Amino acid sequence: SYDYDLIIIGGGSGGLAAAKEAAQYGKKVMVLDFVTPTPLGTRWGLGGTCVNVGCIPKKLMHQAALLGQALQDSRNYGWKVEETVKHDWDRMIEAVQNHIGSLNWGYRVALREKKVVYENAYGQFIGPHRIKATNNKGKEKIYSAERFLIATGERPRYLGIPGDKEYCISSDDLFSLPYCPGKTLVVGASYVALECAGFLAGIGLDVTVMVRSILLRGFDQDMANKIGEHMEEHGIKFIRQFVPIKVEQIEAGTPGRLRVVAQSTNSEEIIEGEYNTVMLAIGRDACTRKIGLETVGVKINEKTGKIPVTDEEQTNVPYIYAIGDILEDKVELTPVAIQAGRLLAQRLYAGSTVKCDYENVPTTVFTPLEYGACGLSEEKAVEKFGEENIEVYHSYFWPLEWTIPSRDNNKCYAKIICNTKDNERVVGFHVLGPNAGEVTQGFAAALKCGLTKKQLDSTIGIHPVCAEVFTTLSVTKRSGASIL
Amino acid sequence: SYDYDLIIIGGGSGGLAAAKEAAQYGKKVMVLDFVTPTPLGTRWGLGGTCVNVGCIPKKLMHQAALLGQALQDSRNYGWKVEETVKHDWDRMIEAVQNHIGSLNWGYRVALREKKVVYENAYGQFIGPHRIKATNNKGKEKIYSAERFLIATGERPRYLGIPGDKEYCISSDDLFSLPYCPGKTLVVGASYVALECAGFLAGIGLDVTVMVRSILLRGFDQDMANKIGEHMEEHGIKFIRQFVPIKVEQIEAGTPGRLRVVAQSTNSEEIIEGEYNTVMLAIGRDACTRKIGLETVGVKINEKTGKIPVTDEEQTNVPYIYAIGDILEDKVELTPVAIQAGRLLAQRLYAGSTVKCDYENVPTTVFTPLEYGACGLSEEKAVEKFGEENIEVYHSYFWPLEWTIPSRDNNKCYAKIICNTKDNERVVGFHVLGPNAGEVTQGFAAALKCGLTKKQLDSTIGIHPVCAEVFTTLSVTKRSGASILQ
Ligand SMILES: Cc1cc2nc3c(=O)[nH]c(=O)nc-3n(C[C@H](O)[C@H](O)[C@H](O)COP(=O)(O)OP(=O)(O)OC[C@H]3O[C@@H](n4cnc5c(N)ncnc54)[C@H](O)[C@@H]3O)c2cc1C
Ligand SMILES: Cc1cc2nc3c(=O)[nH]c(=O)nc-3n(C[C@H](O)[C@H](O)[C@H](O)COP(=O)(O)OP(=O)(O)OC[C@H]3O[C@@H](n4cnc5c(N)ncnc54)[C@H](O)[C@@H]3O)c2cc1C
Ligand SMILES: NC(=O)c1ccc[n+]([C@@H]2O[C@H](COP(=O)([O-])OP(=O)(O)OC[C@H]3O[C@@H](n4cnc5c(N)ncnc54)[C@H](OP(=O)(O)O)[C@@H]3O)[C@@H](O)[C@H]2O)c1
Ligand SMILES: NC(=O)c1ccc[n+]([C@@H]2O[C@H](COP(=O)([O-])OP(=O)(O)OC[C@H]3O[C@@H](n4cnc5c(N)ncnc54)[C@H](OP(=O)(O)O)[C@@H]3O)[C@@H](O)[C@H]2O)c1
Repeated sequence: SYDYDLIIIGGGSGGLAAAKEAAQYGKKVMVLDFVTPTPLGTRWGLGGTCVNVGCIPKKLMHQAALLGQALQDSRNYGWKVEETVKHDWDRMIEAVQNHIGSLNWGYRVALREKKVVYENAYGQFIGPHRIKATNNKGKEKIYSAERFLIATGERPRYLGIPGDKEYCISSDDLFSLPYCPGKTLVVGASYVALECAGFLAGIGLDVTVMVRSILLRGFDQDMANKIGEHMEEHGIKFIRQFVPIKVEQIEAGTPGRLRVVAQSTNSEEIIEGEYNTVMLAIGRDACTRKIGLETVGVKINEKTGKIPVTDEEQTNVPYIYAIGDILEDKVELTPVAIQAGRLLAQRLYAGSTVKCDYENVPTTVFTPLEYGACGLSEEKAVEKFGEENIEVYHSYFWPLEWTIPSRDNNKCYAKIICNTKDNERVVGFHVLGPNAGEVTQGFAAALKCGLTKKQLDSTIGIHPVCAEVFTTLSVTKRSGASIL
Repeated sequence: SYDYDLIIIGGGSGGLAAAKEAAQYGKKVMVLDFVTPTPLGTRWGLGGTCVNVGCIPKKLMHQAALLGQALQDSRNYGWKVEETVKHDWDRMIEAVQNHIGSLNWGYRVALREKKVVYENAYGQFIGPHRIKATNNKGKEKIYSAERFLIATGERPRYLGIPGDKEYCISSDDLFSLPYCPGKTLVVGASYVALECAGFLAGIGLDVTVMVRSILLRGFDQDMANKIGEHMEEHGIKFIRQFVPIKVEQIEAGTPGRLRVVAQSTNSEEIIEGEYNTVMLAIGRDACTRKIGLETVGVKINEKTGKIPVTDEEQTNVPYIYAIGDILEDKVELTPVAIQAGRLLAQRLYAGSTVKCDYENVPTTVFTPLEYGACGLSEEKAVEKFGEENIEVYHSYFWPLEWTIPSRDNNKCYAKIICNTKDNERVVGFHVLGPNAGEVTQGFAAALKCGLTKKQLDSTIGIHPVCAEVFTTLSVTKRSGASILQ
């Protein structure tokens, strides 16, 4: 009957994971992926947001910046390095792009290998079980399939103000900028804004972050506020409670000069500044509006763009499933998308009954001083169980490696959130320090095991590594005792 | 009435932990700590092995060598740095000793603050409840207490071959060495041996390792072999199955020149080589022989020197307890010493009833490429549960940060051992890669919770970080499938 057993719209994290898992059980699978250019014309290869314009490029630039701090730290350890080393933007972009290009290609090869058909075409539903796919030259073809999986990701959102689409860049553009950004204004104050500002400042640039309200809305504000302070102390300038209303080009160039006009969120005062680059990092929009979901009856939430699904990634229309950043009320991260994609396939074609668990998924914000978390923030814990039933254990720490260079004492921070009414179940894990991701992974598998403060107390730390701090936390926030 | 509620012999990791924990509950406490010099005369302050000649200086040196790699790596990320940077041994040592100084002082101040009496004197039992203390000038005093705690640690072991104590250095000396070691020979093949060899190589010295039998005896041999290959593929030279028999001084200096003569372990072959420094890292001896244990009746293991003890750190003599390295069949690690000390005090003075858990204690070998482990090695597991009931999941992995420098793909390696007869519980965890301590700590807490492979699979990884590799292991050793990248 149908052309394919399964057609996947979108070839990023979720989509490709699902493709390969499906092909393994002998299914006839087709993957559609197309990358609509950026206002400025930026486009990229197979792989999704993470491979081309997210995790991978972000992490590598994070490292270019960390290596800069490494150069400095090397002097007090004996390395005869100059006091000021220069960084080359072009050289860096070329390296990051070579690596990205290698993954574009590897993905392509992995599909050919697993017998998955790849079509570099934009897909959209035209009627029950059928879809139109349009390539770059506009040529079209229609395909049918027993089931469909929607995995289209999202894209950088805009402000809708004069000059935005014309002179600004977003995360889609940054990772391949053909010239050094120069003085930079980054607008927004969550994951993307802070990580990007963080690495831009780390390789030597003049960076300013314009915040509308608070930093990292949704995360523990105690932790967010310390991430903010660390960035301030370390270079990045902030403009608080202001939003840009107009961006104008004082002059074109590589880079040129730009004029940004901003207004208070609680006053009528207005300000203005001059920057070489203005990056917008104010959110991302689900790519669910233009794929013909009406022609096949899939309901979304027309307010947010997200597709509500069952706890098996099934939408209202039964033969159509969705995974990834587009889901409503889930977790927007690469490994979550991969897990959903692999399990989905396993439940469809391998008789599995295991579902993806979106609870206590750990994350790490790659700011100059990394932030790792899993579970509840303190705010959300007090709320869910009651202040009277929450005990918070915390402590500053100083990475051994920092003592010789003699910097940042008592800037790193660890805290766990315990539920008194439940044998002190560790409901929240937060860490601000080097290698936060490496430190958090294992604790996340311990929260899945029901870790209790008692069990944690009885785990012996490894000396001398940062993670050990969690092994001996004794001061509570309630007790009022200092931890400085 | 005795002079003190408790006297601690040893002001290192276990001793100082228990001291502070016991002074917490208002008991009168005294801590005796003395550092008898090395054959070459090296001595140091309060703190113990870790502080002055172990963990701390070791890791800091491991770091000087990681930074060397960071400088190399920095070029492809765009930093304009020289293809080759020179390293100053003096600046490095002077920096490490300035930090050790701080800790010595800090530790003294902590003792003062908790109202703990500190005698920089050598201690030994003389009769029931009584002890003699000798300071540096020979002046002695006698003290009594209701209870005693032995926490004396150990000291580098020597070979007993011509020239060893005369011309060789041990970890006690390396960390304060007043001159760059130059071409170096490291005898031994475990923790100290590989870590030290690893970092002298990392700062640019010619380094060689002489190995009697196998590497890291006791550890997983698959992991051990790989740590080996990594070191070999990254400079470090190995001489296998030989043992030195004579060290002689071709010429004194700073450094001088030495000739080492060694002999095969399975033939009559004999070889010789010239080195500037020869470091012995062949073990450590419990400091339990000269503390007057007979005058008070504490029974030890005459062979090993390790004090046997109850699951409460209590010796044969009721009011005499022991913690730390000297214990027999426990875990010779700083954090374990600390746990025992603190908990011992809690049980004595605070009604606690919690004993120190010596099972599945984690550890990390800080070699050039780090190795973290917790639980059972593969061999150890197969033994205990039967080969037919062990499923091993494993994989190579390539840190994202290494792709741009374009180096060492397929070198890092991860592996877990599951017991199939027990819901595939994770009985063993091993990882060879960067920041292996940071990656291992949390998983050690998961093993404490009875982590099962199924729960591990249900844990979502953090991307892109190395530990995420444990999140998605699907290839079993039994299956035969390849695990390359
Ligand atoms: C700057 C940045 C940094 C990030 N860092 C991290 C991190 O460190 N760790 C982490 O876990 N997550 C990170 N994320 C989030 C991560 O990128 C997403 O969670 C992940 O990419 C989601 O995968 P996906 O499949 O759901 O969507 P995507 O990966 O974006 O895949 C969607 C693909 O579908 C294509 N597509 C869309 N519509 C169509 C259509 N109609 N036809 C054909 N193809 C179509 C798209 O062009 C895209 O290539 C980051 C995101 C950004 C933006
Ligand atoms: C090179 C090296 C690196 C190491 N690295 C690590 C690591 O990374 N992580 C880790 O967990 N462990 C490490 N260890 C092991 C760790 O240092 C020990 O496990 C720990 O120090 C044991 O503490 P302790 O109190 O039991 O004995 P110690 O800490 O050694 O304290 C014993 C003290 O007692 C003193 N003393 C002895 N006899 C007397 C006496 N009669 N009177 C007065 N004082 C006396 C000694 O001089 C010494 O200062 C390392 C060891 C070495 C040698
Ligand atoms: N390391 C990682 O794992 C990682 C890193 C980066 C991105 N990501 C993924 O990418 C997603 C998108 O991140 P994002 O940071 O772009 O957005 P986000 O998480 O939705 O945050 C939007 C940010 O922009 C601000 N903002 C919104 N509208 C604004 C306006 N008109 N003017 C000024 N500021 C405005 C918000 O402030 P208010 O508080 O005022 O709303 C907030 O700081 C993440 O949520 C995550 O799923 C993951
Ligand atoms: N990272 C950490 O936590 C860490 C780091 C360093 C030290 N430590 C602590 O310090 C303890 C002692 O360390 P260690 O490495 O010195 O000793 P060890 O663990 O006892 O191992 C001794 C090593 O020396 C070899 N050897 C013994 N006698 C020899 C001889 N006559 N000639 C040549 N080689 C000989 C052994 O080989 P065989 O196999 O033939 O015996 C073995 O490789 C550890 O067990 C640990 O408690 C911990």
